[PDB]
Amino acid sequence: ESMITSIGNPVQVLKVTETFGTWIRESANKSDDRIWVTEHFSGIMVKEFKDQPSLLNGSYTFIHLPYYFHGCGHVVYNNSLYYHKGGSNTLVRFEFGQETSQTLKLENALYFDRKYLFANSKTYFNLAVDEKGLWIIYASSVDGSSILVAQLDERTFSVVQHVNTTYPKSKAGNAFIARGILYVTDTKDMRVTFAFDLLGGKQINANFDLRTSQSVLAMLAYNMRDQHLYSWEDGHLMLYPVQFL
Ligand SMILES: *[C@@H]1O[C@H](CO)[C@@H](O)[C@H](O)[C@H]1NC(C)=O
Ligand SMILES: *[C@@H]1O[C@H](CO)[C@@H](O)[C@H](O)[C@H]1NC(C)=O
Ligand SMILES: *[C@@H]1O[C@H](CO)[C@@H](O)[C@H](O)[C@H]1NC(C)=O
Ligand SMILES: [Ca+2]
Ligand SMILES: [Ca+2]
Ligand code: NA
Ligand code: NA
Ligand code: NA
Ligand code: NA
Repeated sequence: ESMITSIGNPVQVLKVTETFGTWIRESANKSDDRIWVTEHFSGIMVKEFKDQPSLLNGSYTFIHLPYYFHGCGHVVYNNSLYYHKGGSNTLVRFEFGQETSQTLKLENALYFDRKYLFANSKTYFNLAVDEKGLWIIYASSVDGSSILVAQLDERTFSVVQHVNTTYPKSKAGNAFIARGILYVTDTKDMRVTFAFDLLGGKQINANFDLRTSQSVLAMLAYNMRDQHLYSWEDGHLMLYPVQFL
């Protein structure tokens, strides 16, 4: 029903020295100013910034996680961080307020040995939230290739539908999900060249430009709160507008 037709010019919010990382805002209807950051491909700490002025000021508080993260594909939904427990096929839900956590295993997902979903960012699992669901993008350990998406029930942190896109990870740079549609970039992370209607179970044509920069892309995520794409590009924290049709 609602497909992206183009991506606007990016805004640079901050530049830092860490080539790879993520920056994340709350996605739910909450009026939350906080920004969460991780750096590098593994660790057990998150930097919490009160708001965007604090981000620009370098003023944060460390959050110690219950399990090490891997990668740059985490997401925040309803005051919980959803992330990949490094070296396992386990995803973690960590509630920021109560500091409790729950775990979910995806048994037929690649998760080690550099058999990545997105090689460009060493991503095994890309967690995402949009208007239509809470999602995990991953790659099949049955065939070593196919991009799969799990639809979760947020109330039980469990999978309710497994979607096989049939698209080979070798052709994917990165991806995001918006209004129920998976969008996958080319291997250079410059254009979106594949899309899939997740709940309808079918591929849909998509071919549109994403960005002109060639800097390495660590993270790419749609936030339904503001309908922007958030990215981390060679240490540059960027936001892009998106145009729907
Ligand atoms: C922003 O950074 C400057 C540089 O040290 C500092 O003086 C100022 O207090 C910071 N703003 C805060 C902490 O709100
Ligand atoms: C969010 O979390 C709160 C507290 O854990 C809970 O009451 C609520 O049902 C959750 N979901 C939404 C959509 O707020
Ligand atoms: C997904 O589809 C591919 C291509 O048809 C197939 O090889 C694979 O077994 C399917 N399921 C999984 C979990 O990969
Ligand atoms: Ca491989
Ligand atoms: Ca190859
Ligand atoms: Na930082
Ligand atoms: Na381009
Ligand atoms: Na690139
Ligand atoms: Na992504």
